[PDB]
Amino acid sequence: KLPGDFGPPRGEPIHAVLTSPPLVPPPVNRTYPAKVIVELEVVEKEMQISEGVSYTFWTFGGTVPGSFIRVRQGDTVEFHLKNHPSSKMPHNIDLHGVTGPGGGAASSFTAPGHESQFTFKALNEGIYVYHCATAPVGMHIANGMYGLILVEPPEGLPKVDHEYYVMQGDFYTAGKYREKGLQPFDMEKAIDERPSYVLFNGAEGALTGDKALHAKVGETVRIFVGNGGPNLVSSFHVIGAIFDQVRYEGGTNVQKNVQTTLIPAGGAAVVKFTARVPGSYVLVDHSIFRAFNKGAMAILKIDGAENKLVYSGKELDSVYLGDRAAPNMSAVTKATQASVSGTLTVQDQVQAGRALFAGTCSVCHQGNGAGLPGVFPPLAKSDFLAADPKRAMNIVLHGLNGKIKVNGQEYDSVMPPMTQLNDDEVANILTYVLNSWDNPGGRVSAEDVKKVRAQ
Amino acid sequence: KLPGDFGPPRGEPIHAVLTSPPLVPPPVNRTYPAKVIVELEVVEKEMQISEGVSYTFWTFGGTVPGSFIRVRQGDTVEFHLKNHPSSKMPHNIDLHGVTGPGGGAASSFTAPGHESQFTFKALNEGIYVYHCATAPVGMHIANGMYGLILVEPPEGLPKVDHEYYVMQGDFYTAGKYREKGLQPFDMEKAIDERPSYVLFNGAEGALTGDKALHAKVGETVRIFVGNGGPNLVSSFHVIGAIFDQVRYEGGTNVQKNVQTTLIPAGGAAVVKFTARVPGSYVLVDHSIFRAFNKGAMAILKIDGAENKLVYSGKELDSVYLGDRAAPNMSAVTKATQASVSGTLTVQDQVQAGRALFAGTCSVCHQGNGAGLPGVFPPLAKSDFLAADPKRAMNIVLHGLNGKIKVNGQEYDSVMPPMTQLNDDEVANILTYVLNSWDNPGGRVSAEDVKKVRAQ
Amino acid sequence: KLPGDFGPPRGEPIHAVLTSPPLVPPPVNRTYPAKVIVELEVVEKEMQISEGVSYTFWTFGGTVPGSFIRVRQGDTVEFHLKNHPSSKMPHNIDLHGVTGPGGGAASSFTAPGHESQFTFKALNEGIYVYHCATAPVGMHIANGMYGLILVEPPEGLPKVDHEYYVMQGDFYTAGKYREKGLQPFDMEKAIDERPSYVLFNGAEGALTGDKALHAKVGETVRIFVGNGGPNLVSSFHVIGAIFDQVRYEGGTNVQKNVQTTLIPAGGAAVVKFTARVPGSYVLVDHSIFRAFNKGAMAILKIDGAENKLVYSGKELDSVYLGDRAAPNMSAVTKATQASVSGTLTVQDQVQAGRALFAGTCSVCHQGNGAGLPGVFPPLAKSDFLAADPKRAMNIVLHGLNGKIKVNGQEYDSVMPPMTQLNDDEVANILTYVLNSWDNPGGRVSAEDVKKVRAQ
Ligand code: HEC
Ligand code: HEC
Ligand code: HEC
Ligand SMILES: [Cu+2]
Ligand SMILES: [Cu+2]
Ligand SMILES: [Cu+2]
Ligand SMILES: [Cu+2]
Ligand SMILES: [Cu+2]
Ligand SMILES: [Cu+2]
Repeated sequence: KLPGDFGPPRGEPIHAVLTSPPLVPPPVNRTYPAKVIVELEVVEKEMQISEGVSYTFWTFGGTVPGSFIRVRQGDTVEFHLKNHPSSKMPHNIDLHGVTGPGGGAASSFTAPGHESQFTFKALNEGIYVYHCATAPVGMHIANGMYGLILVEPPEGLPKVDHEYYVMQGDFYTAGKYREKGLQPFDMEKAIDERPSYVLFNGAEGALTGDKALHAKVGETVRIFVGNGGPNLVSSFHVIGAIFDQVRYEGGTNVQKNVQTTLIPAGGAAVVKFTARVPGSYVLVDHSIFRAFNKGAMAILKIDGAENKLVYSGKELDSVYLGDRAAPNMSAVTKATQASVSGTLTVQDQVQAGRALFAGTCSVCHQGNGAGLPGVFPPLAKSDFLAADPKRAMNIVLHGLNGKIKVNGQEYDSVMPPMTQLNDDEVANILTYVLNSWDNPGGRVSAEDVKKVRAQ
Repeated sequence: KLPGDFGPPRGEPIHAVLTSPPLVPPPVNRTYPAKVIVELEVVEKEMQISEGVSYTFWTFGGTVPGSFIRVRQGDTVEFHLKNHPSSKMPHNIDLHGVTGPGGGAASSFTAPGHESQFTFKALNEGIYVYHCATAPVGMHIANGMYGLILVEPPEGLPKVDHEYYVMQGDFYTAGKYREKGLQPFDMEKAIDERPSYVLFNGAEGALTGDKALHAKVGETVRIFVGNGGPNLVSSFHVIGAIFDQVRYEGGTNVQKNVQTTLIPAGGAAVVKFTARVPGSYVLVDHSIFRAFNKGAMAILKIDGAENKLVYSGKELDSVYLGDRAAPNMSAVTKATQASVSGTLTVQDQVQAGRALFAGTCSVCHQGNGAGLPGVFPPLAKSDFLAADPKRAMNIVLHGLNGKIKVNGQEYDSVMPPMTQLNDDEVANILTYVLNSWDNPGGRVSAEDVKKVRAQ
Repeated sequence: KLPGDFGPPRGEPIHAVLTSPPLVPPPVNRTYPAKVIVELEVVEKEMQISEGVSYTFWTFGGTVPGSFIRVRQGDTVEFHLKNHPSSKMPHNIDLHGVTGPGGGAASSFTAPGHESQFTFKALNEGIYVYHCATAPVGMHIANGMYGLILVEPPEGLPKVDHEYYVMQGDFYTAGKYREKGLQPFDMEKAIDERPSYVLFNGAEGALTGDKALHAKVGETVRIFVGNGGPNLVSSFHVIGAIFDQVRYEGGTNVQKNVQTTLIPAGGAAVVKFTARVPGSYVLVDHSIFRAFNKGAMAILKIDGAENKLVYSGKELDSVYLGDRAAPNMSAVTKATQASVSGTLTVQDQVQAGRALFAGTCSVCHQGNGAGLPGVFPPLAKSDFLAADPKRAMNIVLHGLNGKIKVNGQEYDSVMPPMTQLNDDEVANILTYVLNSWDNPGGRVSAEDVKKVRAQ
């Protein structure tokens, strides 16, 4: 008498409601086992992985992660996979939580333009990763082919104010982080488990600024958190808060009151958060260079009244979140498109630089370029800058140390090199600086920086 | 009054029954503390890490992982380590679960041709890794020097139908994955934690195809799962099933109903599985490139009657498991030996290619080379191939995209590059294709591919 | 009615007692919520990361990890951060366990020579990592900016005989492991998560030999264990013992009786150990190349009476712990300083080599250089060595195999290459060998080895 033994399906078959991230379908709200028909379509498509950076994703339902599936333990699921005729590759599916070889893989093999089906009973309650299972499996997963299926316990999950859907992935581009253009998959980097981006929901900034998740003080938030991998294990953490509960897959064990929790590659967890004070709460992989150098940050923004007895501090700003504190970086997308078309203006560069200056430069030189006299020199009306604007390229790329004088004040400090900035980025930041705070104007081009880097 | 306080040893000393993977000794089936004499011998020996790839392993008892040791909490263990006189290195042992400095290491130091002993009381119930503890410790572990010791609780573990022994390891060869010949240990790759192979039980295919583990529908299977490392943490997972229970070392905590669980480097767990429906269940490290590009897959094959109410799908096939869906790849071993002896025939190559074509090429071009008209072009009687057979080398190594015509049908798709295939592999796959499905015949050599790669 | 609801602060404000690793402040020993004033100062400073290897650390309170903070759940904490005027960078703080955006980060932003404050209520009991939150966050963390804050439950933790403070970190130097001199931060290695050192408490040997932690047989030891990262997840393990209990952050779950446990990047745990038999117990990251090739080993030394019924073996020695079995390696620091000043004598080299020979060479050739006739050849009065002393450089760097004769005995074995040793190390070890056991004398210089490596 297997687990999930709740009887044959009753009533009429139900068409599963699938939702796109970061949203989840309604709770099933039923007390009997059903036949649930799931229809999921694979689409291969270019999308923006970062501003001005395109990638050819392979997707379940048009999104990364793929559509969220929600059924009840004991349901019989008739699973239809369609492969869009525009696809170049064959695809299939392995759903964790399926009891059967391959989790569906052999019977769901689907060539472009075709459809397949298989039927399984959902014996196991829990939150589960599903992903493509087509050789080379790692390429298909790295291209975005993963999502979550929730198999509810028979009584349903406890009611909460909000449910969200967040899934980490590691991505492997031929180009470096934030190198612009259409970036191919990089098999070498993937085999070595050296990702160029580590992301929530398939893109840089997918869940930051104006795309943050929302709740209010006093409300409960449940997040279904997946780790599609392919390779990385997430040190999954919420900055400035705690999880009331963390439950992995369909495990009997529930951990309560933790802030940092390890999600295996291919793993999934349900976490619960209670909003206590207003502000922005950051979901990160706390393997910190992923969070702050490769894109692995998401925001849950809580609105409501401050409570100074609990926290007197200010909201998250660019000192910590860097260039993602702002609503968006659309100016970088505009500038990159303008360079492609050969139509790049000084103002395109100024606006792109403005977005990129936040955190990256403002932490020391300030948002207004004033610096701090004798500690951090000014960029606003800087004589040192105006004397030799082109030297700024070497300063950004290779740093500056030693005694210098700026606006009649001596400095003897260290600006670290910032060699990871791409040529266009250095060009744009510097064009912004040159055209702000009554500086001389002019501009630096991507090709100017390339030549200096090449020295 | 220390834990495991069950009295002085009683009766006569017992000689421990040690077993080679994937098998385990009988349950001790006793109710009193004994003196248990363990005799374990270190042997350094070349073995096949993959087809036609040899490696000089250092082993406890002739195998990787080493012999399984099984005692009862409260036993006094008199541990004898012998180092075979053919050994070049000194060796010793640290058993997790030992209470004492080094877990035995200082007193078990054993030069080639010598023997050592130390005595310890097994105070701690649990499943524990043991490994060599001889500087450079990481080299000794990376060479295969690890195994499991089970310290039973006093009542014994619950009875199950089968017990098996599976242990993950990361391996570091100078050559790339599947590069043939005797491969040295690569210290650089090891320090960087960049393994070339990630394996269960010391070899590719050690537990796949005809070497799978077995059980029947309705039966319980306990697996003692170790992670010898040296470096990697396993996202340990069973495809298409769930673990009833996962228990780490001798921990009081037992997790129930999970599919994916993180095993630390040097860690060990006891997992329980109940067979529900027939087919092949894959144990993997779900850091996916390990599982599908570096060897980290093992099979538990369940025989019995299908249950279409639980799973209507087909058994695991080469679309998912690739070239390990088949019983074995002995043809690759034969072809590699033939190249060594200068006796390599066309048929040796054809049979080696046949083994390697499964998954790697058949996912798109099909097992019969028919492809799918207008979506994947045919390899069977392909005019495009016959027009310029040597171009096939560039197609496999560097991919093909753009408009082409094959057997009177237009294609406009993408075949990704497969540059990770070694020269012999490309040669053999192509010789198989050229000599199948009424294609022109002939052959490609490893040296032909080398020259094209070198372009 | 939030967690930690124990009332407004009562009594007078308390000035927090902060302690430097590996020590912890006294238990708060109180039954009422207080206002606790914390004053923590950031200092940037060069320290020795290894013998003769300097690094510019950025520190909370002058140490890595930073000062330990100890408060009670329900306390109101008024947190003052001062940035020393000698600092070149701005700094701030995110304390895990804070309920509020950034964990303090925006309001604690502090330029060199300035001070900031924010107030928070400690609602969440547990052990928590705190770290700098200043862009580039990963650089600041990698430079040493992390520590632990304990928020006690209201009843206090159970009494133990000793409390200690241990925190892992991964470090990224431009130079290789044990390459001497002032080593810059290496951003490339950090982004790739390829550390050169992995350390407890900010240095090689910080907690080994004469800097070990101590307890006696029968005593309980609690260790507050942090993982500052920035990037690595620790397979945290105690060699030759077991943890009675492991509790992560403020989690409700407590695991009992485990030896190996995974600590997320940014995570923290409280572990408990009961001393049973005397000797040295090694805390390691069991991703083994970290422990034995990158510095990740710490010692808890237990004094008291042997108990041969539990463990008959000898204390940890250089076969396992290598060059850290000894009290210290101060001779290496002396020799490195002498080379800097151009004052390096033969004896400076001999004493430095002596320290480095332990484990690295003695495992095979023995502490007395006698070797083992016919198995490992002698270094003591070695004719083979004396015939061509300079050949020894190639033997250490590239290994030796094949038939050789030494002191009238034939050998046919393998000495692996040791290419990871730095030029000064090879020079010093060889100068030690040449000047010991009635060998001919003379010396090898760092520049001699460089030239041979360069071949
Ligand atoms: C703190 C860590 C800094 C960050 C981040 C950035 N800069 Fe910087 N900068 C900093 C210091 C301490 C100095 C003086 C170095 C010395 O030798 O004492 C500088 C210097 C400059 C200059 C030249 C001086 C001037 O015109 O004020 C320029 C043009 C400059 N810095 C620009 C710049 C930009 C564009 C940055 C972001 C990309 C940036 N700096 C980051 C400290 C810090
Ligand atoms: C799908 C992902 C494929 C896999 C895996 C392999 N091949 Fe392929 N191949 C595929 C496509 C879509 C195409 C057409 C590309 C285009 O420009 O439209 C091809 C082409 C070939 C050819 C040439 C055409 C022909 O003779 O049919 C050859 C000889 C070929 N492919 C061989 C080949 C081999 C040996 C493979 C395994 C090693 C292999 N292909 C993998 C799709 C896919
Ligand atoms: C065991 C793993 C060894 C370690 C660690 C080191 N040495 Fe070694 N050494 C070893 C062997 C088996 C041999 C003989 C190799 C053969 O071809 O049979 C050697 C040889 C030498 C020699 C030359 C012979 C002699 O003078 O005895 C020298 C000078 C030597 N080894 C030095 C040396 C040093 C300095 C080491 C530490 C840095 C060292 N060896 C490590 C085995 C092993
Ligand atoms: Cu796919
Ligand atoms: Cu999976
Ligand atoms: Cu060994
Ligand atoms: Cu160990
Ligand atoms: Cu800082
Ligand atoms: Cu943090």
